[PDB]
Amino acid sequence: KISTSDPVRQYLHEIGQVPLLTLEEEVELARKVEEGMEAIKKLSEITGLDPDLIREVVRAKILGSARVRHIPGLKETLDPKTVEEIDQKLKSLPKEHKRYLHIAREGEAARQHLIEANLRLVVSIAKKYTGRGLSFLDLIQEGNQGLIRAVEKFEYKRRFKFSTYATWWIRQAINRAIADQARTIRIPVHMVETINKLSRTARQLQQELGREPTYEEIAEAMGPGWDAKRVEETLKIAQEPVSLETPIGDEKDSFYGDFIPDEHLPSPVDAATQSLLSEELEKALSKLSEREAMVLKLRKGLIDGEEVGAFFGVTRERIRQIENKALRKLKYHESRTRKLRDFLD
Amino acid sequence: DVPSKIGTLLDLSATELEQVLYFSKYIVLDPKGAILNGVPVEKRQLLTDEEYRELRYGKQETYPLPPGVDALVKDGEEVVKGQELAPGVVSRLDGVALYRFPRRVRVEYVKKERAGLRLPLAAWVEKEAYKPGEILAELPEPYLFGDKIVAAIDPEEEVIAEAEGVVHLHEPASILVVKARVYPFEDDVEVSTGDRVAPGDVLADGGKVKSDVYGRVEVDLVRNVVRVVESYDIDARMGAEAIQQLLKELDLEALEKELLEEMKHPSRARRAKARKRLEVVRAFLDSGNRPEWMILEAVPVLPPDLRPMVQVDGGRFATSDLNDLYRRLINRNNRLKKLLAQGAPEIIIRNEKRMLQEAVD
Ligand SMILES: [Mg+2]
Ligand SMILES: [Mg+2]
Ligand SMILES: [Mg+2]
Ligand SMILES: [Mg+2]
Ligand SMILES: [Mg+2]
Ligand SMILES: [Mg+2]
Ligand SMILES: [Mg+2]
Ligand SMILES: [Mg+2]
Ligand SMILES: [Mg+2]
Ligand SMILES: [Mg+2]
Ligand SMILES: [Mg+2]
Ligand SMILES: [Mg+2]
Ligand SMILES: [Mg+2]
Ligand SMILES: [Mg+2]
Ligand SMILES: [Mg+2]
Ligand SMILES: [Mg+2]
Ligand SMILES: [Mg+2]
Ligand SMILES: [Mg+2]
Ligand SMILES: [Mg+2]
Ligand SMILES: [Mg+2]
Ligand SMILES: [Mg+2]
Ligand SMILES: [Mg+2]
Ligand SMILES: [Mg+2]
Ligand SMILES: [Mg+2]
Ligand SMILES: [Mg+2]
Ligand SMILES: [Mg+2]
Ligand SMILES: [Mg+2]
Ligand SMILES: [Mg+2]
Ligand SMILES: [Mg+2]
Ligand SMILES: [Mg+2]
Ligand SMILES: [Mg+2]
Ligand SMILES: [Mg+2]
Ligand SMILES: [Mg+2]
Ligand SMILES: [Mg+2]
Ligand SMILES: [Mg+2]
Ligand SMILES: [Mg+2]
Ligand SMILES: [Mg+2]
Ligand SMILES: [Mg+2]
Ligand SMILES: [Mg+2]
Ligand SMILES: [Mg+2]
Ligand SMILES: [Mg+2]
Ligand SMILES: [Mg+2]
Ligand SMILES: [Mg+2]
Ligand SMILES: [Mg+2]
Ligand SMILES: [Mg+2]
Ligand SMILES: [Mg+2]
Ligand SMILES: [Mg+2]
Ligand SMILES: [Mg+2]
Ligand SMILES: [Mg+2]
Ligand SMILES: [Mg+2]
Ligand SMILES: [Mg+2]
Ligand SMILES: [Mg+2]
Ligand SMILES: [Mg+2]
Ligand SMILES: [Mg+2]
Ligand SMILES: [Mg+2]
Ligand SMILES: [Mg+2]
Ligand SMILES: [Mg+2]
Ligand SMILES: [Mg+2]
Ligand SMILES: [Mg+2]
Ligand SMILES: [Mg+2]
Ligand SMILES: [Mg+2]
Ligand SMILES: [Mg+2]
Ligand SMILES: [Mg+2]
Ligand SMILES: [Mg+2]
Ligand SMILES: [Mg+2]
Ligand SMILES: [Mg+2]
Ligand SMILES: [Mg+2]
Ligand SMILES: [Mg+2]
Ligand SMILES: [Mg+2]
Ligand SMILES: [Mg+2]
Ligand SMILES: [Mg+2]
Ligand SMILES: [Mg+2]
Ligand SMILES: [Mg+2]
Ligand SMILES: [Mg+2]
Ligand SMILES: [Mg+2]
Ligand SMILES: [Mg+2]
Ligand SMILES: [Mg+2]
Ligand SMILES: [Mg+2]
Ligand SMILES: [Mg+2]
Repeated sequence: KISTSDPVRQYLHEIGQVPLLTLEEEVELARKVEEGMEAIKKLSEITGLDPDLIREVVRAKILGSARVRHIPGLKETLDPKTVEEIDQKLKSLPKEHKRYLHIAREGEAARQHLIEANLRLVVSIAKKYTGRGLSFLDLIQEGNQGLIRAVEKFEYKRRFKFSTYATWWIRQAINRAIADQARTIRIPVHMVETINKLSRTARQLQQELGREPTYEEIAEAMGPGWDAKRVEETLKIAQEPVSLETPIGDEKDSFYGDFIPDEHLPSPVDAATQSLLSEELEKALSKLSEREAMVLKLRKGLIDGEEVGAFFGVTRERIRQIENKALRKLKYHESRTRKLRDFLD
Repeated sequence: DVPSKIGTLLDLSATELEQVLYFSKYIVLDPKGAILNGVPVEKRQLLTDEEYRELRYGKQETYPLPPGVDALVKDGEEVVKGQELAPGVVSRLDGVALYRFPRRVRVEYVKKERAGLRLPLAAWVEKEAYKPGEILAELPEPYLFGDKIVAAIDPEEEVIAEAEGVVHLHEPASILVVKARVYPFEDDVEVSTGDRVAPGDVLADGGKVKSDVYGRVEVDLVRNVVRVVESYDIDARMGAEAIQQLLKELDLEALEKELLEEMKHPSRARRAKARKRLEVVRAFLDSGNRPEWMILEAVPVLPPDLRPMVQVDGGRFATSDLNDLYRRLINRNNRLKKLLAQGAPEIIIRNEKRMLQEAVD
């Protein structure tokens, strides 16, 4: 049954059952989140265990069983024995550090609750970044991703409530995505705003001339280093890629694709060519002094394109010697029995 | 496909069951799930989020939060801490706070009328007790003729170095339908269940801990109150995951013989269904391949040159519409992974898995 509604209902349901109290509830979870951190750290300190490891084990025992560790991130950690052993030393921590364990867990849980209650916040925001080029579901999701990011750096010690805080973090994550995925071809953010700028400029330029401004106007209006070559180049990138599969001519079964020709593939004639060229050239390669004939033949046609560095040990004078005397003796007896003359190219 | 090749085989609501779990989150109790709904676990039946949610966290989650500062903040407090409030507990101030549910209660925050028997939150605020043993003297003038603060001096949830780190708000009276223990002991038959008097505490902390039939354990270091909620490991799953499991745990031979009986003996109805349900189990079981593959966790990707990216005129590029769909999938799937690792509130995971599903379609 058509997505959208169901998930809207889905969290609007859990929000509708649990919104966060303006202060109390928000501040509450927050304080539990930070202490969880302070805890995990101090834990890492007493156990010499990695905070990332402290954080994942507590997460398991609270969020899910071996199911969530195994299928998501492959079984690097022993689904049972590993995480268990870890939880063990947590128990062994006497009355002092044990306390933190209980803190870490509860904090982590607190975290979740904070996240859930503020999903409508994402929806309201994301609801305005609609017609950018992303699915509304995609827009909220990313925005959500931003909310979590917000939950990473919020300092409740600093009175201002989460509301305004998440706003930014979300919007950031949103725009990022918008510029990142909304195209069949990735383009840096700089070039994005640039195109906007150009676009915006064209609008003002579409305001009085009654002439869709020549690349001269746009170059001028935009500013500093803008030129015709520039504008022409930008707009050419702006344009979205059309469908290789599209109705053609008198809208019928004709599909755009069959219309585009090939270039790699050597259409039969070239195949024919390569045959003679190879066969004949090979017949001429065998009638030659190897030394400086193979050097240039291999340096030119076998690796890349260095007179001195072309011959093994014999210096440049013996190179230029056989290179220009064999190649000329080669070119002229071939002038006799004309086999290559007729430029195969 | 009309005869849902998966719904036919997996005797699930051929067309409706799937649609319900597959695309949304209407879980199907895969393996065990001890606790009841009023009847035993639904070995292969489905439930809704509401009934589901009403299983894992305990039978009830009520958070009636009082108004004002004195009124309802006094009726409940006198009967919330430890006082096992029975069903329909009639709190008595604003309106009639109705605690229509089970075992014990836990009140949240208090304002500034009277402070007594609470946690060490305000402990630091009024030095005397946290500093020395003056809490006894705290009782103003009657002491001449565990907590029991002054008649009324404090106000909100703060830290009193100086009135800076504060929080002036409400007083929630959330009833938690769970059984509270305070002095559990040690009986070595199975692995030490619960806790000890005060020293040893083997229980896992306030999250997920399995003791006896009850299965969740919250911890409050105030009094040795080991909160033990009751539901267990009700294996609840939705989406291809759940189905993937089911399809693997299937001995087709069995269902081949079962249907054999089901087919020839009972009346037309169920036996007719059985015949149409035997055909596929036969095909698979025959020369055919093994049925755990209808599940997709590895999407092949069609060749590149077959989904070209070509230069047209100037800056115009042209590609097969397929490529857009592919990115749809790729992104979601990526967002998924990030979304699981970064922590994971249920709603958002499913909401994506949904999208992800649609994308794969
Ligand atoms: Mg939603
Ligand atoms: Mg949902
Ligand atoms: Mg509502
Ligand atoms: Mg530290
Ligand atoms: Mg150490
Ligand atoms: Mg598994
Ligand atoms: Mg992993
Ligand atoms: Mg170890
Ligand atoms: Mg020891
Ligand atoms: Mg957390
Ligand atoms: Mg839109
Ligand atoms: Mg600060
Ligand atoms: Mg700021
Ligand atoms: Mg970023
Ligand atoms: Mg502007
Ligand atoms: Mg406009
Ligand atoms: Mg212009
Ligand atoms: Mg442009
Ligand atoms: Mg035509
Ligand atoms: Mg047509
Ligand atoms: Mg065609
Ligand atoms: Mg075209
Ligand atoms: Mg054709
Ligand atoms: Mg071509
Ligand atoms: Mg030709
Ligand atoms: Mg030739
Ligand atoms: Mg020689
Ligand atoms: Mg030579
Ligand atoms: Mg060369
Ligand atoms: Mg080169
Ligand atoms: Mg050289
Ligand atoms: Mg050399
Ligand atoms: Mg050399
Ligand atoms: Mg060499
Ligand atoms: Mg030499
Ligand atoms: Mg010559
Ligand atoms: Mg000669
Ligand atoms: Mg010649
Ligand atoms: Mg000859
Ligand atoms: Mg079909
Ligand atoms: Mg069925
Ligand atoms: Mg009932
Ligand atoms: Mg019932
Ligand atoms: Mg079953
Ligand atoms: Mg619970
Ligand atoms: Mg129950
Ligand atoms: Mg009354
Ligand atoms: Mg009860
Ligand atoms: Mg209060
Ligand atoms: Mg008080
Ligand atoms: Mg007390
Ligand atoms: Mg002192
Ligand atoms: Mg006296
Ligand atoms: Mg006296
Ligand atoms: Mg006396
Ligand atoms: Mg007396
Ligand atoms: Mg104070
Ligand atoms: Mg202080
Ligand atoms: Mg104040
Ligand atoms: Mg302060
Ligand atoms: Mg205020
Ligand atoms: Mg014994
Ligand atoms: Mg004790
Ligand atoms: Mg112990
Ligand atoms: Mg021991
Ligand atoms: Mg139990
Ligand atoms: Mg028990
Ligand atoms: Mg088996
Ligand atoms: Mg079966
Ligand atoms: Mg058998
Ligand atoms: Mg049988
Ligand atoms: Mg399968
Ligand atoms: Mg499948
Ligand atoms: Mg290409
Ligand atoms: Mg290309
Ligand atoms: Mg065109
Ligand atoms: Mg195509
Ligand atoms: Mg989180
Ligand atoms: Mg949740």
